[PDB]
Amino acid sequence: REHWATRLGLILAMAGNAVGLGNFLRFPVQAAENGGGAFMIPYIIAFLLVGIPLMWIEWAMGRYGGAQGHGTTPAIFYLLWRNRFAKILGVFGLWIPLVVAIYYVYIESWTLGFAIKFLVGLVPEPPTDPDSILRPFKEFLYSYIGVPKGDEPILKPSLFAYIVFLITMFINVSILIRGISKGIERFAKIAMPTLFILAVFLVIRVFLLETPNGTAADGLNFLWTPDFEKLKDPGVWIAAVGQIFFTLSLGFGAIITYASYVRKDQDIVLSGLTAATLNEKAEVILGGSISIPAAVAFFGVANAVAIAKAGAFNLGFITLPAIFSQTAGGTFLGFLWFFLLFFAGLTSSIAIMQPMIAFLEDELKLSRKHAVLWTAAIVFFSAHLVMFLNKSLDEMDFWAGTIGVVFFGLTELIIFFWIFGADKAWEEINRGGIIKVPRIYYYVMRYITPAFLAVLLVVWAREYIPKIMEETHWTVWITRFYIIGLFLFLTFLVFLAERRRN
Ligand SMILES: C[N+](C)(C)CCOP(=O)(O)O
Ligand SMILES: CC(C)C[C@H](N)C(=O)O
Ligand code: NA
Ligand code: NA
Repeated sequence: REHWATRLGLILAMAGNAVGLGNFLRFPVQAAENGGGAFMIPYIIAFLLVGIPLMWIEWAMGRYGGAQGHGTTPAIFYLLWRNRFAKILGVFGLWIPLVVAIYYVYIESWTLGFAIKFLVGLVPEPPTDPDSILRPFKEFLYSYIGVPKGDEPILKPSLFAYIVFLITMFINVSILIRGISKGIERFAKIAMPTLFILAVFLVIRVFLLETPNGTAADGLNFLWTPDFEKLKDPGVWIAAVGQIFFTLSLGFGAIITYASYVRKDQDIVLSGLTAATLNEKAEVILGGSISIPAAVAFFGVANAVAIAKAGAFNLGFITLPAIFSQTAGGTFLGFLWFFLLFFAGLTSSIAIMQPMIAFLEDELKLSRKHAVLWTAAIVFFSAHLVMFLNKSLDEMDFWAGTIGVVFFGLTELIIFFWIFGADKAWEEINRGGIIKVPRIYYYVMRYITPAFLAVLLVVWAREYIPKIMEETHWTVWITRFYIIGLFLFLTFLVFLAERRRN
């Protein structure tokens, strides 16, 4: 089995897995919609009672399966629990990262195309009216991804966007095809430091933004000022947990797969804690200090919150660049922004394709080259659905990146810490650890976490079950049908692997 070359490389690889579009796009929006500081408390709690324990659990399962030559859940679940249904459940550790990868890589290609156009300097040129400043950039984005005028089911992506998507796929492939140590680790050691530097620079530049309408400092205060009136709002807790899952790459089967390449004897405790911590630093300190403080700086708090509620891509791809365009060297600043986004995105995407690749290698005994090329083929092909179908992206992000990750986190935790046994699991986690997990967490993993997740899922289901059946748009039914198809496909591949074993 292939292994990480150095501990540093491992850390930066995992951190590259975690740190991504979720930090600089999803987070600012989530925190803004949820009332700034009010969102932080639950967030932190969700980080302590969910993110950390599940992170350690996934590292442990990953290394455990890796020792035996298995980096994916279909096999690992079976090692931990002997059942066919364990394999069937294991299918989600493929389906989820694949589905998420499909749209994620596309958004990444967006960040790339924008990076290029802003570098070369082809951008809308604004003239004191907010709508006259934002409108050009809204039209810019809409022309890029081909957004319809009314609400219409069909998207018309520009040729440039498509070509850039091809290029992005090519970069992902060029990285993944060199393997764990050579392809992924090498790139991590560069992309990560680059990312941190760019992020710091942007944070500082943004912090200097002050106008008659407000300041970046106002945004920082808004984000860091506690509000206890929202603590009774379940939605805030749900959003916090969802964000924790998404940003730490939990429930995507990615962490597990990366961990399967960690040598049996190497420490997963301090490495894991370090990766998670790095992610949170990149999220709250970096991600939260860029978009929001700038928006608040120019338009004030209320307007910034309104913009955040407007959409996830509205703050990142429209508002921010429009704000930069009003400053000296704003185009170049926009470029830096989109380049940062692109590197974070890439470092995540490779991580979410790796599970499929690793299944093809381990279970079907395919060579790395073939596994990578076929994974790329599948992702690229499926991506046309997200490209040409309006609202498809949201559907995938919902079923896979929202519900699926929580369900799968609960499932993996239940299999590892309950069925496989709690003491054996604990010992497996602490084994080889440079430092040891605080005893209290044993009780957090076994009782608190699973209960919390179960409650969450119950609430969610309660709310969504009625809504699902009545939904008007056909695009979503097409998407659902297709991803169900993907699930059947993966299940079939698992069947084939199982048969090959015998
Ligand atoms: C009954 N079941 C389908 C849930 C489990 C069967 O697993 P197995 O005994 O065939 O391995
Ligand atoms: C799906 C995951 C790889 C996403 C990543 N953790 C992020 O924060 O963007
Ligand atoms: Na993240
Ligand atoms: Na990343």
